Amino acid sequence: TLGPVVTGTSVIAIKYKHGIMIAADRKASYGSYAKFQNVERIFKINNKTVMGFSGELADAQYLHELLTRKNINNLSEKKRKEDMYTPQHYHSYVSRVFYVRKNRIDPLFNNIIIAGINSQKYDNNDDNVLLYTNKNNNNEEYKEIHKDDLYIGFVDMHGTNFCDDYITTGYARYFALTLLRDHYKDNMTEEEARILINECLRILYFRDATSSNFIQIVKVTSKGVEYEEPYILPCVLNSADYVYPSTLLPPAGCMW
Amino acid sequence: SAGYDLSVSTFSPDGRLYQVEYIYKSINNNNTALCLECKDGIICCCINSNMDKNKMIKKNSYNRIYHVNNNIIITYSGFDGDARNIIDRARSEANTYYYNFHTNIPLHILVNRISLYIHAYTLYWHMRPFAASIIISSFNEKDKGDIYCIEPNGACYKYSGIVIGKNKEMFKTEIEKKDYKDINVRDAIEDIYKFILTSDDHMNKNNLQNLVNFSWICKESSYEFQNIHEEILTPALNKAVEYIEKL
Repeated sequence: TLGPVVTGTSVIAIKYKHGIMIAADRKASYGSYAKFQNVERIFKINNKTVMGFSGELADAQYLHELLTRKNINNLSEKKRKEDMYTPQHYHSYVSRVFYVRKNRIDPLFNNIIIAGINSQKYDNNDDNVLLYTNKNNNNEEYKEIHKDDLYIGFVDMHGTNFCDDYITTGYARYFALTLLRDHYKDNMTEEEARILINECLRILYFRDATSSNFIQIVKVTSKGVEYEEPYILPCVLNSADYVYPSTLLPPAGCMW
Repeated sequence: SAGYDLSVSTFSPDGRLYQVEYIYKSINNNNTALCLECKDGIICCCINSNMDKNKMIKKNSYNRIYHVNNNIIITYSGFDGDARNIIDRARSEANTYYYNFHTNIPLHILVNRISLYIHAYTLYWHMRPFAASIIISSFNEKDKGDIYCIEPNGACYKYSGIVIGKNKEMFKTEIEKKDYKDINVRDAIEDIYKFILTSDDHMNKNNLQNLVNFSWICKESSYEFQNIHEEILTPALNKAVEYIEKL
């Protein structure tokens, strides 16, 4: 891969009282051409781990296949739920992949978020793993997971990697990251987390040309990994001066 | 024999491979492994009667049933190392197939590839053939169940019920007394326990619960590999012991 051709825009992941909330718009752009409008950019690695990407779709798919087979081998060797790999383990694996490809100067044109639950003490979902049937889609309350038991990690093209209470890629690193550094707080409820993420996505939709308002939300919780129903974010302009007709401005000068 | 049985790459004057025949003897002298196709799934059982004198082994730690993609059972009878090697190759083939085509490898393709892998070691004068018989099985709603047995010579055959290892003749005779295509796996567990108790003379009601491995793929387990829970196994064990004690 000499460079990005078909690309995905930013992803946002945050911690809240019940786990991880990760959001990305379902759009992949072939330059300035929004060719694909229903693309999946968040993938499930196992019952406690998800991966989001921003950048080249081909490299993201390559990494997703690598992680899928890593999970299958883990499941083959598993004897107890403690044997399942953790988000930290997958983050280390992806960071090593990126570092080696940097050394070879054959990078993956991607920024990756690896998020999930770094613990097995909140449920028994990994006692019996189902890969091809999702029983989630019969409702018990969510479990309040400790912040220290959750994991969000970032890897970039040069192999730079770290973790935090919230991670952003792409253009989100400006708008969503400013809003999160201002307003994020620990133990947010699901609705509060969704409201914060929706504000960030709305700002991104207004100020980023490669984004859409068709949003995919994924929750990693004690119930497992849940994909929400994709929804159109309502995004209205915040000023009437935008809508004011141009013919009502003075006809002389540069009023545009 | 007569100098013709010291290598796997030489035929005897009667066109036989005595090394493979000796491997067959070794496998027949080993622990028992059976697979049974039922109405709603397949049950795989392993009787490790050879360890009835190893009283310090961690309970139920020794297992001879594995899975490939979480929906293909694979068990064996023979050398643990050779079987582990073959299972690793089966997992490798499944991984390569998924990488190439983005779908799970079909069971018959996997069986053929494993048969070729096993057969390749019976061709040269510097390699040791695998001393293991493999059982590879799967079940789903549309196709019902598929069971294949691969012999050490690379021959794969399809069955609706198979037994390999020691006492396999008695186990087959007891299994063939009923049609399990119209019996459920939960009901077949008790029959298998009775068969074990009657056939294996080294097995008793005391050691039944720690020298037997039980896995299945069935509707209850969502057609994915599962180990039968002790909560389901214990009542069947008790019923089988009760019946055999009655008679």
